[PDB]
Amino acid sequence: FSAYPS
Amino acid sequence: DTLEGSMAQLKKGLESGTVLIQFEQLYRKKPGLAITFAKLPQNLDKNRYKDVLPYDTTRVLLQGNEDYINASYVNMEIPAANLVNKYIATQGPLPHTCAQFWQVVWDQKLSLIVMLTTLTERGRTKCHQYWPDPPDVMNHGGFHIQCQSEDCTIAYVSREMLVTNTQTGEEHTVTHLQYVAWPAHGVPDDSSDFLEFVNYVRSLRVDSEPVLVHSSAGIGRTGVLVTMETAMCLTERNLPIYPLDIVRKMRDQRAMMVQTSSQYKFVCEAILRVYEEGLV
Repeated sequence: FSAYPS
Repeated sequence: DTLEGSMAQLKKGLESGTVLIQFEQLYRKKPGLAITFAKLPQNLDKNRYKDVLPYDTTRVLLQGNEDYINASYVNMEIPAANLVNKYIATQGPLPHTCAQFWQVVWDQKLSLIVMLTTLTERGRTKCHQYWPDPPDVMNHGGFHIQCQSEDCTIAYVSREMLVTNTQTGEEHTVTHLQYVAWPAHGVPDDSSDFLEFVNYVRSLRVDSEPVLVHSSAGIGRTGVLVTMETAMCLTERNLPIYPLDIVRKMRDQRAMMVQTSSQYKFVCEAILRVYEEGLV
């Protein structure tokens, strides 16, 4: 599961 | 203070750098608010992004239905005007969360959905297409969805959707606005299109009904929109505007609202522009 990108 | 004074301070603080520093100091997630349900094993893949989760206290619950959804109540009060602007702020649905998304819309008979993302960016899916291309009819969790009208303007697409409850035979109509000229982690492609869109959304509000607002994560572009609507209400009522108080207030209800410094600078500048345009 991925973080919301910057 | 006053609107005039708050705008002087915002202008000066934009020129200083101080408004941006105070923004970067602000917590993204309110310390002390529990986040439990969102991290349960059966719910982890119902979050589009691992770090964008609802607080327990403001999490949207389905009526008489235990299913989890990544969605938060966000209410912005303007007490001097006996006004509360209600929102449900949520993520772009996943294939397996469309059923819960439409159940929220049904439960609360929400008449307006504001979607601030394209379906895909750079070859990756940022939101499931949870409505059918006209004239098709699509099943989601015992709701049939059809798009009855679809019209493109410059910056957004306006769709009228019919939601049918398969269990009961009841129907509900929803206006759906998809703003397609606003990339993730950025500012709107056109400031004027954005401001016009925000004022259009305001005009479509139904009394005491939340507007469902979402993007991909449902925090960055949604936070900007919410901040701007709030500021428009304040400016029209000659009430002071403190964008940092507005962002904090949102973040007490859904973490991380307004993602980037560039987004915050954008909305502060836009607030100043609207005040000055309107000033007599």
